[PDB]
Amino acid sequence: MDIILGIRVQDSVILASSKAVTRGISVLKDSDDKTRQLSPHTLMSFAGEAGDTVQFAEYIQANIQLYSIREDYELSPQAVSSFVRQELAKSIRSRRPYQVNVLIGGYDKKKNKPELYQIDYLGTKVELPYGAHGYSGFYTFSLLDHHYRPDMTTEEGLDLLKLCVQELEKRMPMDFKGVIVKIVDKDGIRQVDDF
Amino acid sequence: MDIILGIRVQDSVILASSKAVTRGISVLKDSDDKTRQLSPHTLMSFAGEAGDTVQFAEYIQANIQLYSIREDYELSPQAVSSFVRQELAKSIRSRRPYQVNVLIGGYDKKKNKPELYQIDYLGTKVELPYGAHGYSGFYTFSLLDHHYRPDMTTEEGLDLLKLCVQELEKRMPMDFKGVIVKIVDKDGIRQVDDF
Amino acid sequence: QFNPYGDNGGTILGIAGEDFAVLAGDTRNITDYSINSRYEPKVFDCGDNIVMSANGFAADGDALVKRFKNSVKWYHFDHNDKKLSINSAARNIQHLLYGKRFFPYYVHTIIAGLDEDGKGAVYSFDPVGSYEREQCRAGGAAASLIMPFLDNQVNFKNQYEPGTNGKVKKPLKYLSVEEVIKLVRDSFTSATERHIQVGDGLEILIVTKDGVRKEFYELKRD
Amino acid sequence: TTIVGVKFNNGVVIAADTRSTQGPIVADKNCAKLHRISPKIWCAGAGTAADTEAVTQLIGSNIELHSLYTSREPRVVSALQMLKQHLFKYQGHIGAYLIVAGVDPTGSHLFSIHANGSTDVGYYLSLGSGSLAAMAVLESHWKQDLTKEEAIKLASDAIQAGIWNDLGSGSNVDVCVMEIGKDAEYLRNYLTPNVREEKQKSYKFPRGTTAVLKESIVNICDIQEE
Amino acid sequence: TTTLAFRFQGGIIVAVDSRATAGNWVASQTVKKVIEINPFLLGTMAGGAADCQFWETWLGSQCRLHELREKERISVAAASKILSNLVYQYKGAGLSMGTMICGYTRKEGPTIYYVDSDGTRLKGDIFCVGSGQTFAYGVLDSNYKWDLSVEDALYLGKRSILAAAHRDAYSGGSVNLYHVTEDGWIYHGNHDVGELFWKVKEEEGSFNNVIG
Amino acid sequence: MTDRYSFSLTTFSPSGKLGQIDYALTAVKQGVTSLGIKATNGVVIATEKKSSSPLAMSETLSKVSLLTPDIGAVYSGMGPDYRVLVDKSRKVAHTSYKRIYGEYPPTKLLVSEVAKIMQEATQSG
Amino acid sequence: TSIMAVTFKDGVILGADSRTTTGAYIANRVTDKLTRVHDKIWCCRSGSAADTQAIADIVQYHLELYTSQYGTPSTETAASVFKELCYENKDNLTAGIIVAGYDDKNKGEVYTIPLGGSVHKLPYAIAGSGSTFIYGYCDKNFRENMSKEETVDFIKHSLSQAIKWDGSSGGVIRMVVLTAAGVERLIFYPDEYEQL
Amino acid sequence: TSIMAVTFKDGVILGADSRTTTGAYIANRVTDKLTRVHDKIWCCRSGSAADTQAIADIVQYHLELYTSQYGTPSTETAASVFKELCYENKDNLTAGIIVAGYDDKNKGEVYTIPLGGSVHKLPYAIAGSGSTFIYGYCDKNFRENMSKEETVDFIKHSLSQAIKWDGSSGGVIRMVVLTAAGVERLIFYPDEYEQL
Amino acid sequence: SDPSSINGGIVVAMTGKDCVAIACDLRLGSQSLGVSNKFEKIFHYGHVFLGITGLATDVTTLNEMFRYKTNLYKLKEERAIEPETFTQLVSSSLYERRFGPYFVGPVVAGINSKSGKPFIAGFDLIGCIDEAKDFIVSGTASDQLFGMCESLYEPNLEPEDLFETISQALLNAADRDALSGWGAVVYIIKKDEVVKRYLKMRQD
Amino acid sequence: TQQPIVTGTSVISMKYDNGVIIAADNLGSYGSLLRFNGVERLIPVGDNTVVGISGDISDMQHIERLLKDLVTENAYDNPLADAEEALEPSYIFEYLATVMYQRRSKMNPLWNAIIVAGVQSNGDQFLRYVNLLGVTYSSPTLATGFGAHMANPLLRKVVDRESDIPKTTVQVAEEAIVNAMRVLYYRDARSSRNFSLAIIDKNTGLTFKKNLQVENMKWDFAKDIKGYGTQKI
Ligand SMILES: [Cl-]
Ligand SMILES: [Cl-]
Ligand SMILES: [Mg+2]
Ligand SMILES: [Mg+2]
Ligand SMILES: [Mg+2]
Ligand SMILES: [Mg+2]
Ligand SMILES: [Mg+2]
Repeated sequence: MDIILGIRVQDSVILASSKAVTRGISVLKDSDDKTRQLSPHTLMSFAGEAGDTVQFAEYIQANIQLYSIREDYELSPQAVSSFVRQELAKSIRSRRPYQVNVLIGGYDKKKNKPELYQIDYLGTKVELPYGAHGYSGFYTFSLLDHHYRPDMTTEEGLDLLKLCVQELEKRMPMDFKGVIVKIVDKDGIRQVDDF
Repeated sequence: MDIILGIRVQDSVILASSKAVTRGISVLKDSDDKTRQLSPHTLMSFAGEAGDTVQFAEYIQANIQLYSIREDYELSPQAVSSFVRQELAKSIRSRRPYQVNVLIGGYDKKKNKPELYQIDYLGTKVELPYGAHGYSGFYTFSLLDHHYRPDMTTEEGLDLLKLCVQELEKRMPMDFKGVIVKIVDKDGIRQVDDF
Repeated sequence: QFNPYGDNGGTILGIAGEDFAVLAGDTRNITDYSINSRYEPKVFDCGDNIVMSANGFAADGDALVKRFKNSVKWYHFDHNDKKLSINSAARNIQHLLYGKRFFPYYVHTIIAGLDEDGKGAVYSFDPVGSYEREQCRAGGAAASLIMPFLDNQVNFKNQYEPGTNGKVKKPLKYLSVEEVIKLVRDSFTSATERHIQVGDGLEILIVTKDGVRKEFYELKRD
Repeated sequence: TTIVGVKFNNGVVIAADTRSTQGPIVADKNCAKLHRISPKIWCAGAGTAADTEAVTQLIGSNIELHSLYTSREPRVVSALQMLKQHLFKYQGHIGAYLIVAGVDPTGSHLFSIHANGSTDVGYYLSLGSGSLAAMAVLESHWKQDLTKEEAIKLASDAIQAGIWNDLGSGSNVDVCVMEIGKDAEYLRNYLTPNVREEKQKSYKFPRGTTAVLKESIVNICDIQEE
Repeated sequence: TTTLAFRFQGGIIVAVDSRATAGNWVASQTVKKVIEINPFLLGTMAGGAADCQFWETWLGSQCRLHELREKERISVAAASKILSNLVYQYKGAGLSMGTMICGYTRKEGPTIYYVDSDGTRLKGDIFCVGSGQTFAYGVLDSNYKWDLSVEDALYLGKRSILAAAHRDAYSGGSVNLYHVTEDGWIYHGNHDVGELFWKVKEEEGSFNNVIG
Repeated sequence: MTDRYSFSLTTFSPSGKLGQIDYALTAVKQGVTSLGIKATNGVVIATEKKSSSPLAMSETLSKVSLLTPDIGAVYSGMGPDYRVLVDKSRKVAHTSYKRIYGEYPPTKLLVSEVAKIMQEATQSG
Repeated sequence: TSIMAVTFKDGVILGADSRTTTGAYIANRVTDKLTRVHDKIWCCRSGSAADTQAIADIVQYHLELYTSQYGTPSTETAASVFKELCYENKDNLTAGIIVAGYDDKNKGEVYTIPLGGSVHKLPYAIAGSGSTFIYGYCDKNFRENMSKEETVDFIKHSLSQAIKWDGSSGGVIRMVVLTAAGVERLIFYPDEYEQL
Repeated sequence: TSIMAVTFKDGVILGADSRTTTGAYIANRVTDKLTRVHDKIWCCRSGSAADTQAIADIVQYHLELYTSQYGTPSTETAASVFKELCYENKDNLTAGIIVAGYDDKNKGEVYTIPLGGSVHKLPYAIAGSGSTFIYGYCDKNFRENMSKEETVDFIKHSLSQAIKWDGSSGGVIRMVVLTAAGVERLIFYPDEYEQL
Repeated sequence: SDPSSINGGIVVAMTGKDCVAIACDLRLGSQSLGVSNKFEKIFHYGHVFLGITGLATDVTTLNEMFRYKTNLYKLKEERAIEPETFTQLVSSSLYERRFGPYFVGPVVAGINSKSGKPFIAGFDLIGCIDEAKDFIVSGTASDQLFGMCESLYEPNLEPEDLFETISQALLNAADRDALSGWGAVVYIIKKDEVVKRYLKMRQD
Repeated sequence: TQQPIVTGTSVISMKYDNGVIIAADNLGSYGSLLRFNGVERLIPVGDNTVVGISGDISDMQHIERLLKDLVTENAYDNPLADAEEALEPSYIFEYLATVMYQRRSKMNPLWNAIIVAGVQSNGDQFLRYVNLLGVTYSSPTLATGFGAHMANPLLRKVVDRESDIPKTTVQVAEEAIVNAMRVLYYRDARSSRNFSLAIIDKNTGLTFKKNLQVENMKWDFAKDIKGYGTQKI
């Protein structure tokens, strides 16, 4: 799919993902949720080739849920992101690689810290204060570089995110039909239903 | 450029043309007027390859203005559309053809009739009650086929045009930044400044 | 580079009547501008009152017919000599064809017979196994010359009753086996005139409750 | 297409089938492939049909003017030289493959010419998709000192071999006989071995079968007086 | 090719055209583009005819095995996912499929899944697939409401295919209508486009551009 | 070299006469008599073969010439001028007509083409 | 094609097969590949038939106009005219020509003009697809100042072998003898040369 | 490469040049192309050096194991083993091999295995790029039941001409004589064969 | 991509007893998209009728070109051009663009005003004349038309019988072609009256 | 997938009243080089069948070994190997046709065109064709390669349809075959003068003729042919 953004603030991680699904000529859907909850305090958004995105995401979700049941324990965001990176790094030298880029937003309950990981389809992982995939970073990073502070509140993060989406809506040629925004913090994952 | 629409109603011709100019990655402008007045009662909208569109349109405008001065007389919409078709039919077998598609909306003062001509870059001319170029017709023609009447008022034509633009904004992947709408009737050419 | 496919020309035609069915095909086999044979049978009795033709690349055509005939034999072995119904044969042929979905039988298949109510039946297949029961179907080289004529003369398309001027359609009255054979012969005579790959001979297999009968007619040899 | 040329005692004969095709479809069933360059110089064409016609008519036109200029009856070698130099200049893009035959004050002649502009002399020649079928017959039955009747028979048999065996050829045999000291005799549809049999059914419709929306008279006359 | 399916108060309307073409040649005007997976589930044909026929019949067999094993009707979610997981295994091999898996169960209500040969599986309210999809969307989008009656919804599906059949060169022949209820689908007949067009033109006043 | 006579050699005199045309007509007047008569079912054209010498073979000098199979021409005046006009007339019957319409020109139109050639020698440089 | 020209005591002899192929089809089995450009200047043609005919016709025209102005041209002059056409139009021609002629001052001379348009004066020359198979034989068997009968045998035997191995060569062996006595044409049929 | 094998009265002789090229560079000017697969069964190798060495090594292994079990193999058997490798692996091999051997029952025998992997038993065989130039010469000069000295001269003269015209051939002419008397190696240097 | 099947359309001509008929569909398209249902492909210059299938810009250009040429013809000849003469003019005009041709399939129909003889002719895009006695076909459904005409046609049909034959030939051919249809016109031509009839047909 | 290297040209054949005739020349070409001059391309199987093969010679030699093995195998535990359970032409063909189609289906064809000619147990004539694609067909006359274009037209003038077969004697049939071989020698650049011919008759059995030559050739007319147009000398 198209635009996926992430921003790690003081106490939470915020993931914004576009709602459009376009199959060539027509926009088939304008309410698509490009995300999966891997564990109560870990969320993964995704974009890439059709079919492979959801297939990969649900495969990861199934594996993390299996780990959670076996050990009666939630893996740290770092551990989950390492597992995901290895799957993609394995995939890139497969017969047919997963063409999927992901952002992993998690709240580490042990360290009491939000964490944002950016991983592309090659298995390139980086921990960032804010990230994106595709062309999304080209339009938004100059705004994030200017305004971002590590001590921002969740509300300030959402306001900076709105400015980023506004710049995307102005200068991007494609109509991505707005974004679904989700917040990951100590209490878990919730969706901002008005954005 | 992208979307250009035309509809001939009872007493006028209405041309709607998108405002976006996109150079690959960025939308450079969102207020572009893709039209030229050829004579007081004849308007031409255009879309196609960058540079060639405006170059062709202004070349036609210069020629029709020259004819008007020489003869102290305004050519009929039919005569203008025939002149334009020949230029494009000549162009298609040139070293480097004009990649330009046009709609010609005119009010014939002799016959007291509005007239809409659709001409593509090959020099394919057709007179129509309503027309389009590119993918615009794929989204809008089913609506026009249903609602169009030859005795429609200008206001009803604008309302049917709004429904067409709404369907384009819903199902088209590209953000064309709305349309500029112009009306051609017995009193000449005017722009609808709120659409 | 080795091309595993070829084109042996040929044209086939299946028409379903009220209590009969015909499957016809020309007997000419060709490559490029040469004639391989003026009489190479293309429509086959496969047992159980089913007739079959796989037109196009003759090697794939022969292979498919052979494998279907074999499927009929084993259907009898495995299911207490039960008669293979035309609908069951059609579904079976889909699986034979789709089994080579990624290296297809380069043929257009038509089978004909009677359904379980005794009514005439024709089934038509594409190279990879999509199929449908049809009333009328031409296949192969001159299919585009024959089908419009059949639309007009079998289904009475674009024909209206005189005096009504387009208000009342010509009623779709049932055709006899003699009437169908006339239209088949005229279809192939016309196709022979305008298509270079059609000619030499016409062999028609007629299926009724009494069994399978054959009829042969000469076509122009130029 | 099958075209042949055969030399005989006192002249030359050319022949051709009458089928023209686009791809596998027969466009015309009674095509005329024997073209007149001048009264006693005729040729048959294979390849691109417009090119064989156009190149014939151009050289035929220039041959006529040359004949008037020189006060002499045209020669086959002149037609040959003008044809080949024209075709060579266009490097095979004019797809005309011709068998050129005729009689003139010098005698009787038979040449073939290919689209690139290469020429051939011979007593018997064949061109087109059915040329191998025709040449098989010619190589089996040709001999020196053929009579007029024998040459016509051989030529038409060679065309028949093409008609029956080559899918690119069919319908009828056209013949043109050019004898020294005589008018060239063009025998259109010399053989007709492919008449269609009577159809099983008449397809004449009842009047009023077709649905009509509008009727009107078309004015084909000029603007009228009064 | 034009196929559509939309959810509404009374269930699901499925409407398709009947034309199959090979290049400019019209191979058939009588193609069955709705595939009766079982008495409760429908699938639409677009892309590859064989791929859709074969794998959606196969789907019917899997659905039958599921309900024999689990003693319960398969969900539309589960049924659509069996098909999407299957075609995803073949991804890259060249399958061509664009289908709507339509059903109406107790736990889900009326449900439509767009399933596609590159592995896409989308739940939605309105889907339209084929060469004439854009024309049908126009009529659908401007007239669709959740509170349509079964009668009006059936007509809307019919009228949307007609719009596509008229403008799209590769759509036409006849219109097939289905209405999917919780107790199963109900067939609502074959409608020749030639006769339908004139009938709709006169009764509706539409298509004034066309002389009749 | 180059033809540097790009100006008209025939011009209007004060009295409105085109001298060179008048003088050309004087040359025609000196020429041997030729005539034409039209009948209901044919036309005849005739002239005298004024042989310049008895040693000359006057059958090799054609004063009456075929232009097309259905059109013939005869002249009075300068023989060499006639001969080149016949060559041009025969060619123009093909280039400007037969190669376009696949048939020979009607008499009046071939006459028109010949007339045009003669008009141009009256105005060209 | 198998062609060759051989100088000998009394002048020069040109030799050639008669097979012209379009792929594996023999379009003409009785071709005359020995071409007259002047009374006692001939050539053997190989490569594109259209090209070599076009070239030869132009050369014949040039030497005819030369003769009207300056009298009989030398064989060297004829070779030079061939070379000029082949070299200047090398991009658009596929022609391999052997030029052979008889002067009274120079006697028998042979020039070969291969694909590039270079000129090479030689005692004898071989060319065409069939020539590859007789390089060994011709080198071993050629002598200078042979008699007419010896040279006819040398060419007959050489082209016999070229025809035997090369599918593109065959038919009759044609020869043209150029001496002070005049121009003589010879022909040898398969039943003669196949038993050699 | 220029290679040949010729049967004669007392057995068979194999002949070869010694030039191995990489493009226009002579990578080895003293190559030994006559290879022993059994005591009195040898072969001449042409094509890919890697391929023909690999094949010959496998054949030598096969005939060694054959000999341990069944005694001395025939020349036909050796040719069959060569053919089996060349035919079954035709897609991945570029090899043209001439097999020559001496039995006491069969005497001298020559088999040629061209690119496709077909087998042809012949009185004599020629192969390699240089062979094209001596088809005419060899056909004219070969006789059956020649003496040892005549066969050495025939091969020496033949390969001399092949070397003269083929740039890919050159160096020394190597020969191996196979008779009842045993195995004899011969070598002939440029100063000897160039003056022939 | 193929210029002769971008816009679509068909023309068919037939001879009858002392009459000729020429007919065409009305569709103009941009591949799959139907653009116009009023694009007539038959024109006339005096009493000579010309149908043109193929690339629509060339159809229009050639009509204008032949109007141009027949108008000058008439001024100079002082008479209307005949079908036989016009056929040669079409051939000449097409072949002059031998290596940059108009992508069209023209069809001539008419009656010679002096002899009264019915005449029809067809051309390929490069000027080759097909002068059939029976019928001429052209367009994206030419195969279908060949099939219809070959079975439906019989010689010496009366004007009102010929109308039914040519109409049914066109209609059923067009219904088996995606790029043809959207209406149809039939001209029935006699020595001094011509009748034009628009046919009712399916609009998909 | 490969390319043919050493190749054989046309195989021609026809039916006559009491049996079949088949013929093929003795050349093994190497492109345009006429490399091998003693190649037998007609291979008899028993006394009732002759298999004629064109195309790749290495594949021909492989097929020859398959047929040799087929005879050996048929004789195993078969007391009637020389009587009722001998190999029929139809058994031999069907086996080859199976192999050919299987090989093309693995994208590794035997690069050949094959004609199986023979006489069945009941005296019926057998003549059928199979090639590298596995395509099969039967006709009163059959020919491969150039023979298909030049021999068939001539042979079809003798037997044009099924009803002409009983009217055609072995003398007329052989004459037609021999003439066709001459025509092919005139016109096929990959043909040779030397050929083999086999007759399988229901009365006189298998007659295999080796070392035949094309004779009665017309070449004399070549002496009068000069230049390519205008040349007189
Ligand atoms: Cl050289
Ligand atoms: Cl070899
Ligand atoms: Mg035919
Ligand atoms: Mg060239
Ligand atoms: Mg449509
Ligand atoms: Mg040879
Ligand atoms: Mg249609």
